[PDB]
Amino acid sequence: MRMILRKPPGQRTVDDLEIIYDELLHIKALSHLSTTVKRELAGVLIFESHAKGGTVLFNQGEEGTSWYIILKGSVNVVIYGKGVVCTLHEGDDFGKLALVNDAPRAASIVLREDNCHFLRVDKEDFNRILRDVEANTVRLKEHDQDVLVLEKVQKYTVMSGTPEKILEHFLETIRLEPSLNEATDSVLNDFVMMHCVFMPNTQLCPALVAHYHAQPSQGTEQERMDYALNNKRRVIRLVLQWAAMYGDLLQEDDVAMAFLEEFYVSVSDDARMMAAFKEQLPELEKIVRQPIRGSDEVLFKVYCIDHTYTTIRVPVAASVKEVISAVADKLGSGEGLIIVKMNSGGEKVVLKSNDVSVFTTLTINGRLFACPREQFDSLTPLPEQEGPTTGTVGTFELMSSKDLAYQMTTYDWELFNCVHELELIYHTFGRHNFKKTTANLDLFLRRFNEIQFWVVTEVCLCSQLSKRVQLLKKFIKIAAHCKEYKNLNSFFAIVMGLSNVAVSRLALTWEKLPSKFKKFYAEFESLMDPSRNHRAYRLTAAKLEPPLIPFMPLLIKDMTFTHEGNKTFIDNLVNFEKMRMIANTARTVRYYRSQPFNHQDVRSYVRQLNVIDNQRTLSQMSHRLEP
Amino acid sequence: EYKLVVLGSGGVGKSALTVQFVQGIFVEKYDPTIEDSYRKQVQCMLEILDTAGTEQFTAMRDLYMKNGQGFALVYSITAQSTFNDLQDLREQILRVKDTDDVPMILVGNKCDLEDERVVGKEQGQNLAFLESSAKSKINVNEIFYDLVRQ
Ligand SMILES: Nc1ncnc2c1nc(SCc1ccc(F)cc1)n2[C@@H]1O[C@@H]2CO[P@](=O)(S)O[C@H]2[C@H]1O
Ligand SMILES: Nc1ncnc2c1nc(SCc1ccc(F)cc1)n2[C@@H]1O[C@@H]2CO[P@](=O)(S)O[C@H]2[C@H]1O
Repeated sequence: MRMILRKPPGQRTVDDLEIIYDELLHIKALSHLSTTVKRELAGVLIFESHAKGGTVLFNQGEEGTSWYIILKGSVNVVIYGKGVVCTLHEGDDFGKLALVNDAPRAASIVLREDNCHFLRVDKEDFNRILRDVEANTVRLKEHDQDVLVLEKVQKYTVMSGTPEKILEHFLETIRLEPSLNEATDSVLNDFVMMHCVFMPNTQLCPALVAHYHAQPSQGTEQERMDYALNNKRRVIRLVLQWAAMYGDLLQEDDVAMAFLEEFYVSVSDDARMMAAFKEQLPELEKIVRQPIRGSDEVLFKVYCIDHTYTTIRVPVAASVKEVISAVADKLGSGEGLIIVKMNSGGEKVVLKSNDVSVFTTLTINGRLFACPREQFDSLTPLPEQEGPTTGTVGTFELMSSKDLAYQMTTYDWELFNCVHELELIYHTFGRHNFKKTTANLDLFLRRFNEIQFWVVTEVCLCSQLSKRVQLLKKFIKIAAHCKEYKNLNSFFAIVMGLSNVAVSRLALTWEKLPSKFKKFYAEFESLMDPSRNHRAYRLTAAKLEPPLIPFMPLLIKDMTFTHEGNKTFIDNLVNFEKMRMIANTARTVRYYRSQPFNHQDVRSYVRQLNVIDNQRTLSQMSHRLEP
Repeated sequence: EYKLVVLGSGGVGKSALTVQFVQGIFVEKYDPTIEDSYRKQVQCMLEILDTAGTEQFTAMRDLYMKNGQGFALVYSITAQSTFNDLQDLREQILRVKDTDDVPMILVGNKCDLEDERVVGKEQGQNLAFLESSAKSKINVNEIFYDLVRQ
């Protein structure tokens, strides 16, 4: 029987094959496989025996050349810097992952006891017989607990795991070959972007240092020297991807800056001592409207009930508690203050002590108040919040439809490029969990409402019916030019401004508009159809090439539902499937901004819009234009 | 073909109710970027138009109100302010589509937790009333059943 299984595949007789197959039916690791597959395995499966305990089957870092099943005895799963991570017993299988993913061995396999018997299937035989069929979940275990879970979604991709193991996995699988520069960066991108959710810098940076100084516990001098050197090369590569993702946002993180500065010292010292990192060292040397930073300071007015204000000077990323403290300093008080946002319409929201960087989350005409709780209900809006009482048609009517749309898209692109990718992550998962600003995203999202209410404001302040018809015509044209420039955001903003209750009410204005523009607008309204998950918009945006501004409210929706629709943790492990989905949505934004975009008075107007955002006021103005 | 709308303030549970109806949290991953993300056949087809995550953009809820046929005014029974925000949304519906009567249902979400409840059952009854819970799966399907009947 053992002799039969020791014979080379091409030396096995028909009767040998029949006897082997009968034995394969008792092996539980194969029981989920078909008759067809098990007959093919009968002329491929190799019997392997080793007598000594402590005998090495294979080492961490080596090529995955075999898949194993244990017939008798037990083995230790051994990892550098961790020792025996777990033990596999009779009936268990190992070695699939490296084989299928064409990745290095993530662990060493060492015999636990004397006299162990194995069934082996080598690579080319595994790939033609078992690759698609043997689709068991790969579960890597430490301390009798799952630590990494991988599945066929063709390679096994990470579904869940601990932050440490996920990091270990993505480090080890880095391919340093120059022809794979793009492929390596793409694989790393998910972790590099999403780590702030499950493994903040306070944890990651110490883990990176430890990994950089990790030494192998097996092999000849040269073998150990080579592994450690390539390990270092991999860590540097990850650090480079990590530093590139943050860009200028590193300055906001003292821990990350300290890590990088010390990491550069480490790498440069090692480079000159070992004659290595000749390509990577200079790359690392480089790193060691403008975007608003969290550490930037603002002069912000915080209002009292009697409409007097205190001017505070605090960082953009300051918490509400820090704001309360700053207000209390200048007013010389120690009597329970709360911070409340107030709309132009008198709508009030109490801000929680926990909230950070609230200055940019106000509505267009919103203001910040500080008062004892007893005053909350008695607060009333400021005159400055209620918006203009006279239009500006006499200014922008003299301006070209093309010129206005172009200056809007230019300004919109400056605001859109000010938004860092990580702000989308911070906004979705909650700013307080990161203590980071989303000021650039906040101001860009507010821009959509600014444009919308600009349309409604000018229409509602236009007393003369004839000129009001000229306004509807002009806004429709500005929208058309915006759509041509691929600024879909400002396009939908104008269209929705025309759709506003106060504007759609004006039958006498719409009626007198030429049917050419009636049909143009009706076509724009159909692009807004929420039917089949906004299919009309989604197809429109999909057809377009890179330099484009997407419909931002729908992007915020996608992100919201990705976060709420999916658990961050599954069985106390990071749900990396969720992490990928969020990252994909953020990469969609990156794709939109992958290509650049190709009259001072028009510029000045577009960038200094004064707007009414009080809907009651706008409806009242509408009702007296056309009763 | 039917179109139902979920309305309310943030942190109420609008999105949690939407996902839990169309597919369910945890049992399957939720992809909100595909065609059938908010569509569920129950016999008739229902598209849920949810304002969750877009409350800051009033144009989004208006567009949804325009295309809407059934409406769910949801509040948290652990939040005093959220119950008070429902009056305005009710009025806004009878303005965008310009109608007299509209099929709608009031919903009191998060009914599972009682040691944090600050809003009683009584208040919502005076103004269809349901005390549902998205996470505890209580009355999740029932909310969207009433709207098709109306
Ligand atoms: N294939 C392997 N991969 C990694 N580590 C191995 C491996 N094999 C061993 S046992 C070495 C040994 C075998 C027989 C003997 F008589 C004396 C020593 N080890 C040892 O087991 C230790 C487990 O804890 P570490 O701090 S990772 O260091 C490991 C090594 O010293
Ligand atoms: N934490 C780990 N890190 C790395 N490797 C682990 C790890 N855990 C394992 S075996 C887990 C297991 C334990 C008991 C059991 F019944 C079923 C599975 N392994 C096995 O050791 C092999 C080392 O080479 P690979 O081709 S990466 O496949 C790995 C797995 O089959």
